[PDB]
Amino acid sequence: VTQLVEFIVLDVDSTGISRGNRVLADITVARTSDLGVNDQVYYVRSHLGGICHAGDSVMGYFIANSNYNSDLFDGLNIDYVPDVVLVKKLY
Amino acid sequence: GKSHGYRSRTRYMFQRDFRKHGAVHLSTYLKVYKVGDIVDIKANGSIQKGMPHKFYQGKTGVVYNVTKSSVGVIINKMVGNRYLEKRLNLRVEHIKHSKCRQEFLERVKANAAKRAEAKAQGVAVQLKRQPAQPRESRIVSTEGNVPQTLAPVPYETFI
Amino acid sequence: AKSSAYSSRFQTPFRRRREGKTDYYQRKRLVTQHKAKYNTPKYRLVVRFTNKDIICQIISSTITGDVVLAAAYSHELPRYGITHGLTNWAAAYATGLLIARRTLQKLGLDETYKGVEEVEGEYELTEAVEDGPRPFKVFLDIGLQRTTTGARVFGALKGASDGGLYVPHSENRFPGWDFETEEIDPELLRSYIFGGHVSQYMEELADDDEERFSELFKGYLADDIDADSLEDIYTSAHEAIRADPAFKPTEKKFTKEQYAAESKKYRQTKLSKEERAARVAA
Amino acid sequence: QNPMRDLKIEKLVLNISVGESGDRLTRASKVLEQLSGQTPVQSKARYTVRTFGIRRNEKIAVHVTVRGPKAEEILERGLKVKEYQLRDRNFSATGNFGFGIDEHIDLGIKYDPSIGIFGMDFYVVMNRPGARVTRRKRCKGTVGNSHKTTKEDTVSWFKQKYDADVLD
RNA sequence: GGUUGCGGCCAUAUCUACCAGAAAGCACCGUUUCCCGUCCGAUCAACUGUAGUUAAGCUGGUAAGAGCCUGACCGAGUAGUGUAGUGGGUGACCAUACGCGAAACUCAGGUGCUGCAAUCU
RNA sequence: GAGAACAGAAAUCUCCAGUAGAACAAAAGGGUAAAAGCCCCCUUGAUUUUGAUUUUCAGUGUGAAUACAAACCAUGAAAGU
RNA sequence: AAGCUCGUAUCAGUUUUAUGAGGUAAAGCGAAUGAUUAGAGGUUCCGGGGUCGAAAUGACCUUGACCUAUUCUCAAACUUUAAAUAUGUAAGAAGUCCUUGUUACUUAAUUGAACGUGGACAUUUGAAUGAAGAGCUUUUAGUGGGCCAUUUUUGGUAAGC
Repeated sequence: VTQLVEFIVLDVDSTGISRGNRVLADITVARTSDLGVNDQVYYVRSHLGGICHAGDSVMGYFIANSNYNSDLFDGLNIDYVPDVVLVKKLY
Repeated sequence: GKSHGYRSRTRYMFQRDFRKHGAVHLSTYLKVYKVGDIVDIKANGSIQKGMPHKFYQGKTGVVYNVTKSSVGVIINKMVGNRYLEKRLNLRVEHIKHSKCRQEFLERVKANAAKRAEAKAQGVAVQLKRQPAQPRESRIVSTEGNVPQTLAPVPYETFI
Repeated sequence: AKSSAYSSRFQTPFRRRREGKTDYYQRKRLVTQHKAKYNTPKYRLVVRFTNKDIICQIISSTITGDVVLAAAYSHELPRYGITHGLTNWAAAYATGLLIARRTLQKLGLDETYKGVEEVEGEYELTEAVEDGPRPFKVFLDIGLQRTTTGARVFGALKGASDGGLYVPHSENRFPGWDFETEEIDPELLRSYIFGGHVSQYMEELADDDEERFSELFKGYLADDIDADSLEDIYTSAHEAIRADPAFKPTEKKFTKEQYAAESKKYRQTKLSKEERAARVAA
Repeated sequence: QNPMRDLKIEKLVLNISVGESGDRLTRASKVLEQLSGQTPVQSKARYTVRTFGIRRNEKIAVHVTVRGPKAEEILERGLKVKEYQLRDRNFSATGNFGFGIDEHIDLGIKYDPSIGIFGMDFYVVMNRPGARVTRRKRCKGTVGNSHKTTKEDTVSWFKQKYDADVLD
């Protein structure tokens, strides 16, 4: 839980699939630390479908800079690993 | 778990002093160390670079190497059944001269002075030192001096 | 209203520090010698500016005390023709020329290493003569002066470099250094050396505000020295320094002991213990 | 004695304690700019209290200092607002005096409804010549006790000029 | 003997309260064109030694002051401690023999000393 | 501690006192005041080549560390680091 | 155990003269630092650890954030001063002094540094006592379960623990 990174959501694009949590809203999200002076925007499907709106602070795992050392993570297909996993909405 | 770090058990030995904190005075740097001089080691707490280990606090060595900021000192340390000859590189704040050697160098000049002076007279060089002798017989004076009588005191509490 | 415990535990700082004169973090880096030299003293050009006076010295280090090798002051310049303005930028250049030609005379490196003489205000430092003795190397000591470009301090440095002393320095704190391009203006630097920045201001204040031209610059009007002749003052002055930087002292009066016979009268003396005990008794 | 032991009005420190940052802070800055004639500097918060609504490093307040002859003229215009009348307070034990007003449209230039209404704090320091020795770099020292300013000396000075009252 | 520049040793030099200082040196002080730096020529920059001052800084003195530093048939040869005994004591611990031996306190005295270069009734 | 509109226990501003009672990524112990803390300006020496030396020690390893030499640079007006 | 080079060599579980280092016993709390046993309130002056939420003006539970008033204690993990016993080095010939040789280091400089030529200082040659010789080397056996006593102590009620 100590690896969570603050994210700021730009908008929510839902695909209309919903099991019990409004499945697969393609959230366009940007980093809290890079929103100020950068132009860098990430693009990710997530289960946080209905509870998320524009300008909300969410927490997330950030795979793009993390060098894990698991043999299970090493035995994957890297180009199928997402850059962002949205974990929970803050406040 | 045990603790055997590089500065363990040095709480009171690397403290600076009482009312002597702050920067060092400039006659520490201006002194001159030539190869072969007898030096003493006392680790300064404020200057962390080039610092002697906690063993060599208080030992005494000989300077063999002189470099920019530091001096090279040899120390005889015992281990097991044998002396070894270990070498250090101490910055000049931690080092200081030994006055026992400095009194030796001026006693040689006095010993050379007495031999050359006694040769002009011709006898009795008399140059070795002698320890404390038992004293000679002498006569004390009771003139204006009566021997005062003492006695043991009784017991009182006054507590 | 200070407790007895407060004065009990009190690191009293060093004597030159609570008086506020000497930085000791700077002094350690200036004094120390590479220990493989064993004796070689590190000579420090000490340039200190008071108001209305300029002090320049060449000193070394010893545990008993610092040893002065040679020194000159701003008030020796009326011997060399400079009367008024003996604390400006230009007189600071003349004093650094005076210590250099003096310390090369008493040392022996006088005939060689003449330095520049046709001075144009261009950054260069002295070069070692082929198959000869090396020039005398003196480092700069500034004390507590804030280092800003165009200062009076580096003018005393420029007189030292032109006199022949080896002083390591850059060209960026001289006046006329440009911020955008990293070059020096040699024409504008040559103005400051001969008092151009003062003689320019004698022009603008003349026609516009006559009221202050009597109050300021009054020594100029008394000797009738106009603005354009100010550049001719220092030009004759630098050649006067090359002739005889011999430092003859003065007579001061009859002797020294007449000075001590005066100053005893005005200082108070300590009372004795029994005279103190008589005052406690009353 | 008299001859150089004289009071003076060393600096005047205008202050506007804006509650929360924003464009309302920058509209307060243009008030001090047209008043003092200089560019004001802005101060940041030290801590986050959250009962006032502030956060750390927010550029919460502005202030500008005025020295020289221009400080006396702004001081005269401020005292006319309160009719040369101050309380038994407003004079510190060090000898300095200050007072705060509100609704700056009552003095000065104009109303100008785009910029709004603001209240200022005026604070005046007092010293004598020779106070350089505490501010300078080389040979720093402290001023002796008989040359220091007191509360009693300022009120004796402030009654003499401007014909004012400490009535409380 | 007094100042100033540069120190050495770093409170016998500091701290608090009042007083005195000729000469010169310092210091306050006057101005903002230029190099330069600030919200503010206050600090630093430059400019004049000019309009003026010992009011401050600085130096010297005084205080049965606070602090600090030396001593002493001061406390005390006491506290502790190294060796020895088929010594005492149910013990706890304590005496002796050959030895080393403090600290707080008490009183008495002290309140910077000096190196280099220059300049001063 | 004493002062300033709204403003109080706590906003911002000012002075006096202030031997570190603060701060220095973290455990505790050292250390530090014109700094080793706070705020600015410039930079990559957190680099290349291999030896000597300290600590645990069998005077082997491993980790960490000190002082140099030969190169190349950073910074500063400079000593230097 | 086999020996080898040498035989007054300078070494020594010691003292003295000189000079270092240390923070335990004792002292101190009217010199800094200082616990303990308990613990009542103040609802966005915080939430820290949760939990449920189609969300946040969002709920519920809890340690509380807060000690908001004073009150004693002394000290292995508190300190200005500081023992005793134990501990490091020096007491010369591989030394001191004149004198001038060496160099690519160093100095403004034949200044320093380092190593030397030639000359001078010997039986008291630089404190005491002792020295069944001093010094170096090769090679291999056994052992790697310990225990007791005075003193200093840690855990423990205490123990032939």
